[PDB]
Amino acid sequence: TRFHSFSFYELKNVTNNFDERPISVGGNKMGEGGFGVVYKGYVNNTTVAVKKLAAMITTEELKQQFDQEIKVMAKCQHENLVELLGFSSDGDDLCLVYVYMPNGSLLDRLSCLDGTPPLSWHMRCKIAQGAANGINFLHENHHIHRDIKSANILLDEAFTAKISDFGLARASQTVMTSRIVGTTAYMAPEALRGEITPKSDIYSFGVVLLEIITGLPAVDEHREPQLLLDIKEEIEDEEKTIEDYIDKKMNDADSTSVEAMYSVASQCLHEKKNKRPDIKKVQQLLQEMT
Ligand SMILES: CC(C)Nc1cc(Nc2ncc(C#N)cn2)ncc1C(=O)NC[C@@H](F)C(C)(C)O
Repeated sequence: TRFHSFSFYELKNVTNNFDERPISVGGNKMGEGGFGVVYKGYVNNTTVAVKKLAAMITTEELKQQFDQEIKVMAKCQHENLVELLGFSSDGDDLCLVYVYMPNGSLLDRLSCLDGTPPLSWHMRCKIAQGAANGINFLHENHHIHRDIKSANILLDEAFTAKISDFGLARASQTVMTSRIVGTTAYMAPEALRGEITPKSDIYSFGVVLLEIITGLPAVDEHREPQLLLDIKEEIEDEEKTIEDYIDKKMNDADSTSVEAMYSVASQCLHEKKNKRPDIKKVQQLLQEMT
């Protein structure tokens, strides 16, 4: 509940003065998003993940997300969610300290970033389950994630799914905003129009399920089709099948359970929010799959 307050200068030292070069070329950079850069850190015998908030066009605004990340982190602690260890305010330089995830993000593991071997269909089902449980806990606690994507599903040594990035998270199937925030490749139709509903989180999870099946990122500029959702259309319009897209980097994948995960994904991806299943139903269908 109550978080440790680190001083900016402690964090600078622990991250080799926020060395922005990738860990692959001897830097501290593990990844980046639109609102910040994540660094590897070594605080008091603990390897940590330091997210330093930054405009990658946002104002501050940034501080609103900082207060929101801590507020949700204080109330939401669970087996399938990341754990915040601390924070740093000092001027415009805002940092959040997390538990270091040895298997990084689902997005990076599906693309085998840095020579990691491809994920077994067995681990993929475990991840899908864990990721769904984390969303259930957030919803049961009247919270909408708003940024469900494979980059925001982190993995430990045992490949346990851990939902991250709560900077956009909101306490709660029809609320309204103005100013649309999130990742468009994953965003539900209603979400792109201002609607704040837990049903949007489910849609996004369907996009994640297709990435899990195919090993393909939601959007790829140098791919035909660019969008993974266009391949969902091709399946539903008999122009192609799910087998034509099952990740070729698997051997333990059986069309039986693969078609089952696709069935769940298809329901998650219903155009009309009320036709989509709730998180508890998604959980049921995934536990039924194995
Ligand atoms: C950056 C990402 C691609 N990557 C990570 C995120 C992370 N923790 C973290 N926790 C919570 C939040 C938030 N909000 C962000 N980051 N811990 C480790 C990583 C990471 O990259 N670990 C290294 C492994 F991916 C590997 C050794 C295979 O490179």
